[PDB]
Amino acid sequence: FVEMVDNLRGKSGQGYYVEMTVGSPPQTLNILVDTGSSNFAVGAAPHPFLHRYYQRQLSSTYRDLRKGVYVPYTQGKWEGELGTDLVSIPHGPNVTVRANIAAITESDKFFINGSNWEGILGLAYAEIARPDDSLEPFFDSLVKQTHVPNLFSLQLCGAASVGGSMIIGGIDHSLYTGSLWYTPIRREWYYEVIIVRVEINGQDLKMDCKEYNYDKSIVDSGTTNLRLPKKVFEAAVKSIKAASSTEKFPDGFWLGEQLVCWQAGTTPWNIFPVISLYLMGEVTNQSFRITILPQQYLRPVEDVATSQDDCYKFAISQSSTGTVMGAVIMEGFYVVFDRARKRIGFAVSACHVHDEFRTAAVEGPFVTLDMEDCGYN
Ligand SMILES: CC[C@@H](CC(=O)N[C@H]1[C@@H]2C[C@H]3C[C@@H](C2)C[C@@H]1C3)n1c(N)nc2cc(Cl)ccc21
Repeated sequence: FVEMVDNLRGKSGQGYYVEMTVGSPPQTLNILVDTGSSNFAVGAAPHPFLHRYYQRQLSSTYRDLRKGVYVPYTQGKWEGELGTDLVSIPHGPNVTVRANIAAITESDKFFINGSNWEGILGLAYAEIARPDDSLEPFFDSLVKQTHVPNLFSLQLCGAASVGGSMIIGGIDHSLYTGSLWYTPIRREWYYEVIIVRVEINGQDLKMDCKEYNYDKSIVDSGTTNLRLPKKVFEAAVKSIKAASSTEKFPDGFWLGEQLVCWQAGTTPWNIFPVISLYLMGEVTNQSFRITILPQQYLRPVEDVATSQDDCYKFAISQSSTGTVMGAVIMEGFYVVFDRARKRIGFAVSACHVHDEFRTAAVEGPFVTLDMEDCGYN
């Protein structure tokens, strides 16, 4: 799969994109890779932030579905016109497929000024496809129309400039070390999984595990942060806050309302606790755990714009939508979306940012009881 290694690019906090082509002759676009949604959507109009956009008039293979889509979210929205056309992935499997494309024709606070992507490849399941589940997601089309196996994997590196690999239809063994550990995909809408235990340094957190998955826990390359339900956010920060009593910070920092700086090059990582999530294992009463570092949840901020030094954002934040395992979790690990076997595998990434003393890890097996009681009904 060396065709596919390092085919992801991007910029810090603007997401990871892959090169894709649409229509005949092919139009090249950068497309944000997103495991948190299920539409293939693309700029179709000359919005001033876009570098390029889908021009259906040039495509002899485009077919109008005569149907509009409206997708609103907390702050903004995208809207578009549905269609199908021929899609391929240059640094992907050497194949072409007829897929659905939403031609984005109006949006608010969707595109990122200064980014180099022009659309979004929602890699998740039909059940959260918009406007409804009859709109076949890109990846279903791909598997259905070719001999590509039903799974992909992400190695997200990140470092302004980021890179990674999306392996379509397989696993590249050089992208990780140690062994893959798999957690079940609870239902096929988002990539839903169940967290069964949470430890900060080692001190578990002693919460009804159900809090950890309220009302869901997902895996999302479209989110930067590790996001925790309100209640789990408290006990974690309060416990992280205790772990790092070699220093004192304003309450606003923990809230992701203000950032924090140290003389250019003098951050003490050791004051900061490792974080462990245990995930439901493949077997009754069996879990494993993933461990991330401060280097994962304290992220550099580019904008030393009215500052000089090394300022970091607390990259763990609260949620009314459940746990989101975003880039903060994913950049530690190689992640296999084993769609065919309804499961997600994690392994220590070969690219991840390690230091001298501590290392991101994936360990098992452990014994955890009542794991099914951790899901939401
Ligand atoms: C469910 C979690 C959220 C997180 C999120 O809001 N991501 C942002 C981010 C920046 C823009 C482009 C892309 C990644 C989706 C969305 C807007 N999310 C994801 N993963 N894909 C989304 C698509 C939409 Cl229309 C709204 C929220 C989305």
